[PDB]
Amino acid sequence: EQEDVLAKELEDVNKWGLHVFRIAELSGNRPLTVIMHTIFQERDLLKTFKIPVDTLITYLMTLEDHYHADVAYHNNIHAADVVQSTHVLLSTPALEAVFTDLEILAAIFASAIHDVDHPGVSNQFLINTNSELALMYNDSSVLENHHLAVGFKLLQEENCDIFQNLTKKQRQSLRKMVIDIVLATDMSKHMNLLADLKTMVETKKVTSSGVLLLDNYSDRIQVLQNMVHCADLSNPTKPLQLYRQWTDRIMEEFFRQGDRERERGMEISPMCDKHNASVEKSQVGFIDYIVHPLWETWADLVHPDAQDILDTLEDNREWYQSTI
Amino acid sequence: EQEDVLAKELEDVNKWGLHVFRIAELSGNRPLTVIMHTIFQERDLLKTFKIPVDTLITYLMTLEDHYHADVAYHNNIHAADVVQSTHVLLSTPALEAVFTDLEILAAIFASAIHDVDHPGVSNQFLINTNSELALMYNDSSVLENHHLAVGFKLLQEENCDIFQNLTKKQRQSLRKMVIDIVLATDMSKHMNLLADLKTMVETKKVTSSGVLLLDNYSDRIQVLQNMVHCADLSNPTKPLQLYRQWTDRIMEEFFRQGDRERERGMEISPMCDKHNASVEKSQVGFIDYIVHPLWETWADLVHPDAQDILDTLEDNREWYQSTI
Ligand SMILES: CCOc1cc(/C=C2/C(=O)Oc3cc(O)ccc32)ccc1OC
Ligand SMILES: CCOc1cc(/C=C2\C(=O)Oc3cc(O)ccc32)ccc1OC
Ligand SMILES: [Mg+2]
Ligand SMILES: [Mg+2]
Ligand SMILES: [Zn+2]
Ligand SMILES: [Zn+2]
Repeated sequence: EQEDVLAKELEDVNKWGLHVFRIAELSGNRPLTVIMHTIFQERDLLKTFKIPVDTLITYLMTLEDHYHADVAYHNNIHAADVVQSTHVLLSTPALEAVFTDLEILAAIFASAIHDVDHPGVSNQFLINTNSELALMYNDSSVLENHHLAVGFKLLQEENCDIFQNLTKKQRQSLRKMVIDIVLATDMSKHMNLLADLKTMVETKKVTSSGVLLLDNYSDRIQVLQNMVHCADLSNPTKPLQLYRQWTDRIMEEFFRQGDRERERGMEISPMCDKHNASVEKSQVGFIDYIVHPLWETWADLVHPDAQDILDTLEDNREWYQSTI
Repeated sequence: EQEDVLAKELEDVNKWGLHVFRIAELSGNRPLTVIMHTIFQERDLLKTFKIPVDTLITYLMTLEDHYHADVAYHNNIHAADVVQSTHVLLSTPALEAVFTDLEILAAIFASAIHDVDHPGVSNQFLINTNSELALMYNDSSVLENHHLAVGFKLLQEENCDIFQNLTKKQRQSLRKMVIDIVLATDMSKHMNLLADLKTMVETKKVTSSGVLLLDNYSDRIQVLQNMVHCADLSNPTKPLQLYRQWTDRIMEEFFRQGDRERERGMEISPMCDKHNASVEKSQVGFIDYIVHPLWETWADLVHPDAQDILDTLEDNREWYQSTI
């Protein structure tokens, strides 16, 4: 029974290193729909926010349909992966729960739409090719603004408004939080985001029970920004067999961008030249300069709830280094 | 001939208080085209940037077409007025030889497109009514992002690329400057923009020729941002018979938005209720809390160049107050 094996894999929905590619395979290329549906049922969110299950499934299906099947990395599997990853980091003891049912709905919904309709090329490529997207969004977080616009737009399709029974004030607060979160997935925001995460760790305050003490929205949205950002950058922290599949996919997507750049005689973007790549050195550099500094700071913030995640990252870094 | 009178009126293009409304009538409702053309000729700009005169006229007419002839204030007359005001502010003695031809071109071009395709309603209205515009731009500088997208997009129409002979670095630099400037016209940026301008005035450096010293992009763009912002908020600084017609038009536009709001059961925005608005009191508050703090700070930046403009503003403030 297909549906039995799928049901069994989804029993790991609360675990880092959730088996996501087989869930993709077993669900008929519907990992975003089935993982979101599971997390919503797991979190009682359909009953809390009076979401008709058919409206939930209708939207998730349409949303998943607007992820490109022919994009190697930024597709529905990556969205499902970021959703489930955010789902875990929300339930860390040092934060669980400290985010209301609305900001939890925000981080999850934002994770689900955060790359929707991704064309498989970078903001810089879109800027350099005088794309309609870069023309629309004035070269600023072009992809991320588009992801938001599509993710919200699809709510207006027939029987897709999963927020229909939220109050108008809940809809507004949720909308702002989702926008704030998704716009923060733009990698050009990473350094300022991490600096602000570091500042917060230095002035950190917690319960004796352990729960982190955040008072104002400015700090709570910033933890949710860095959380989804961490989930977006969580591939090198997953078990190696998952990590290596993500590396294959992102390198395939980079390489095809470099193919489009070479056809047009454009400068080939970093890591995008399949005739001049070092996949392994790139992963080590990626970990050393982006992923580990971010996850070391996040681990401090939720100390010690992220130790196993951080441990896996450092094991994977050591392994990739050893392939050089 | 009607063109003899138009040409005579266009001899005032370097003067504060040019009668832009007469020029609007005398030009067959083409104040933006004729004023931009006059200014480009006055500043040597078609020669400096190899702009074909037919390309300039064609783009200007297409750009002017995309201002709404049905909107009382945010129409082509306002665009021409802001162009011409920015043109005058660029020529202030404290700024001679400061800005490059490309920066001057960026500021004037930004002024020309800065409100194109304005629907006559506020950002908050577009947000609150779930407009397609607010959906596209995620509730952030909705109008101002749209003005930019339309203004740049129209350069791609037939024989409309007035920048066709700029170098690649010139267009890239101009595009970024235009974006930075138009985004700064969003009133939600005003307080931070003004706070930055205050700081610049307090720490101001001049050259040995008494001219403002602008060391870097951040300071140069911020002066151009506030300059165009001042031109955008320059109505109360104009001779009273010009100011008063601007007040008639903005109140008309506000009231027509308030009608749309009062229909939908929405809370009518401040100053949009024709059955409960004080035109005179709103002008005094507008000057006291927005326009005068801005123009007094701009006057300090270029002191004493702008004393007559500041004097007129204070006289007009006096006059509106006297009618209460
Ligand atoms: C070596 C890169 O590896 C990955 C990058 C990414 C993503 C990136 C992206 O979208 O934009 C970047 C810009 C950068 O400077 C660095 C990384 C990224 C994901 C998985 C990877 O490996 C599994
Ligand atoms: C009492 C207000 O009077 C005026 C306002 C305005 C302008 C603006 C306004 O009310 O909101 C804005 C938001 C923006 O982003 C840019 C400009 C404006 C112009 C003339 C007036 O009177 C002659
Ligand atoms: Mg993304
Ligand atoms: Mg405007
Ligand atoms: Zn992503
Ligand atoms: Zn304006």
